[PDB]
Amino acid sequence: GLRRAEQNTEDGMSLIQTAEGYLQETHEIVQRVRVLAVQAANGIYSEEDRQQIQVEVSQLVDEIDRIASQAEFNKMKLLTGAFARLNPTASMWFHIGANMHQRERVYIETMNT
Amino acid sequence: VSQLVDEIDRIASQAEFNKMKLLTGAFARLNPTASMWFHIGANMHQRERVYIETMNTAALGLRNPTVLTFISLSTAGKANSVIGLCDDALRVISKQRADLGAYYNRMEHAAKG
Repeated sequence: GLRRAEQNTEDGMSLIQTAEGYLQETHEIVQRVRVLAVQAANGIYSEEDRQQIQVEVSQLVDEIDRIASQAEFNKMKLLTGAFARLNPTASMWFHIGANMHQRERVYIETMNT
Repeated sequence: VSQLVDEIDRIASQAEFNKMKLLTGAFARLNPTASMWFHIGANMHQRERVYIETMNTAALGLRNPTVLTFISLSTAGKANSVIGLCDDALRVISKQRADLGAYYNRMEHAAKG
């Protein structure tokens, strides 16, 4: 059980390590919107140019949604809000012990736009 | 101008990727003859669609979509009128390249996660 408890603990971290890997791509997108918002906020552009800026954001706005819906570890949805705290549709418990209740619970909030 | 306009038409009809035309209007949104989806997931419905508008002299407004007459600079008065159309035409190409690059960044991020 302790040998079993150890093997689960690595698997628990692998799930945790992956969701943070998906959040890495999400964070780089939001900054890219942020810098484009600075250029878009300058006063020397017209409606046409800022619309071209809005073109790239809408592609990026959807790409954040794509990561949120398609983020999976072992066929499990992670960033869609299942493992949240307020209204959870599932509970994630990592069993790091050799006995009945030797487990700890994990929370992941919604990560869509 | 005829030599220039002719080359624009040769561009759209001969622009190919993997023996598939792109600029002809095959993958547009309104009335497409085909849809372009990129498979970017580990599951079935993890895919995204690409829209490429038509980019010939007809779709740019520099050619009549019905009679197929293109712009003429033979008269000074008409030249002042072609200027407004080139403003109209370049906005569409600028709109489309901003479209593709928005997708291009979307894919470049997608590979990272």
